[PDB]
Amino acid sequence: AHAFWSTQPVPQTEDETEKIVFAGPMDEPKTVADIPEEPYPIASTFEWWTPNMEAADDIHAIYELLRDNYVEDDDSMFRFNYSEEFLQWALCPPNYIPDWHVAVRRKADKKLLAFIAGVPVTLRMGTPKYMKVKAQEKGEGEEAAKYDEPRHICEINFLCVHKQLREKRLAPILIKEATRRVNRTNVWQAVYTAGVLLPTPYASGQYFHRSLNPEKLVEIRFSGIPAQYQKFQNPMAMLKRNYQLPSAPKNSGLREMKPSDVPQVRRILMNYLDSFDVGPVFSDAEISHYLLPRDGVVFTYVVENDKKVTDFFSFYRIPSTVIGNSNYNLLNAAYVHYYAATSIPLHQLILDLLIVAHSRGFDVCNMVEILDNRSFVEQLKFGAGDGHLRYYFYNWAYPKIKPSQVALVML
Ligand SMILES: CCCCCCCCCCCCCC(=O)SCCNC(=O)CCNC(=O)[C@H](O)C(C)(C)COP(=O)(O)OP(=O)(O)OC[C@H]1O[C@@H](n2cnc3c(N)ncnc32)[C@H](O)[C@@H]1OP(=O)(O)O
Ligand SMILES: Cc1cc(CN2C(=O)COc3cc(CCCCC4CCN(C)CC4)ccc32)no1
Repeated sequence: AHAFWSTQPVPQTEDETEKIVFAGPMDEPKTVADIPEEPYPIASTFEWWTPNMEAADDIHAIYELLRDNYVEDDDSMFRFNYSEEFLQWALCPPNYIPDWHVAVRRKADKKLLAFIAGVPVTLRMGTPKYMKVKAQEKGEGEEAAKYDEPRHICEINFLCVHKQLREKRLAPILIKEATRRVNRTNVWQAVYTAGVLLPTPYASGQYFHRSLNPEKLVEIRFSGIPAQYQKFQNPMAMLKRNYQLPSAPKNSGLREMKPSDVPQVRRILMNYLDSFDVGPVFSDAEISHYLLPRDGVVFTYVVENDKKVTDFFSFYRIPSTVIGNSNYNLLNAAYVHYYAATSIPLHQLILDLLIVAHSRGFDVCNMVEILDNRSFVEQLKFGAGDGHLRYYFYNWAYPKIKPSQVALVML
């Protein structure tokens, strides 16, 4: 059962979501006035704390908690080690609400014990295309389009309870207090992703990995020698040959994005994301925030020829602590972010992505099969991983969609 999730306004089973035909709210319509003004109760030995995610030392504290206690792969070989600069970037986009950053500490000694973060996002989340066609067949076009306008909602990420405090029903409390603070801002939906199955995803995608430094990955046990590489005299030399990349990008006029590219990159990205059922809508301020280059955090390259931006790609860095190997401290992973191609095939664009990432010392390039990411898997030699990313809404009925109809990248 789900003692917590059964009480929440989300579809409860796969069967329920097979049935949903229109996008819309699950819950009782409510007002800010209905929502408690005071934080949710918690044990006297704890307190709620709102870190200042633009203060270096508050960023450091959250950084430590995540470094030591956040997501691990299924065999606890790797643990995400999001950097402090990455955390300030992800948690402080334009018009972020400091209150949506919710921490728990031990009252006595201010020991940091748990965290959960909300940030705003304007998301297109109306009835997906395939369901609108059915709606129109049935004369229900109006019901189907009702919630088509981009909504100002909450994106939740970074939920983390300290390893000492697991299975004490703390996470429900964080979710409740997060829900309260968001409702008090008059926001009633949230979108979240997780690598675990909860009630109930609207989309689910596999993870894909493209080795950049195969000898290191094999050492740290990220990959391993496919027993078909045992056919060969020298498995390692063949593996390096298979994954070798150009040492310089191949598209003429590739360069890093600059501030004056903002409007053009906004246009081409928004034209592209508009073709997906679920996807974010970005102002210029959000385009500069989420895509302008930031050392060690986000890297974005544009194709410009005849000074017109016709193509761009972006990736962001999340290192992972290598928990089982002491020879290497870190796995240096690059994560495919947003992109758009109008002048060249997408595999040709993302090949440059791989070249840059390799060139900058990244060990592997990861992504989920959202967007048009499947369109370059084979030719660029990405392999499916163990993981799946599951997409969820809070308080929003949504029909099942393919991951290739999801245009929202989560950090
Ligand atoms: C309108 C505004 C709405 C805003 C809120 C929207 C909702 C956002 C929801 C959050 C989106 C987060 C997106 C990300 O950041 S996903 C990343 C999650 N973080 C990690 O995996 C880090 C490693 N793990 C931990 O720190 C803890 O294990 C966590 C905190 C994950 C669970 O803590 P713990 O292991 O000590 O368990 P408990 O005894 O306290 O609680 C047990 C209950 O918690 C349910 N549970 C377990 N894992 C998750 C999970 N990832 N999302 C939602 N619920 C989860 C579980 O099914 C059970 O409920 P029920 O089955 O009894 O019913
Ligand atoms: C093996 C392996 C490990 C990695 C990097 N990684 C970690 O270090 C920690 O465990 C992981 C687990 C997953 C799948 C689960 C991802 C769930 C979160 C959900 C929270 N946010 C929005 C980002 C992704 C992908 C990559 C890693 N990539 O391949």
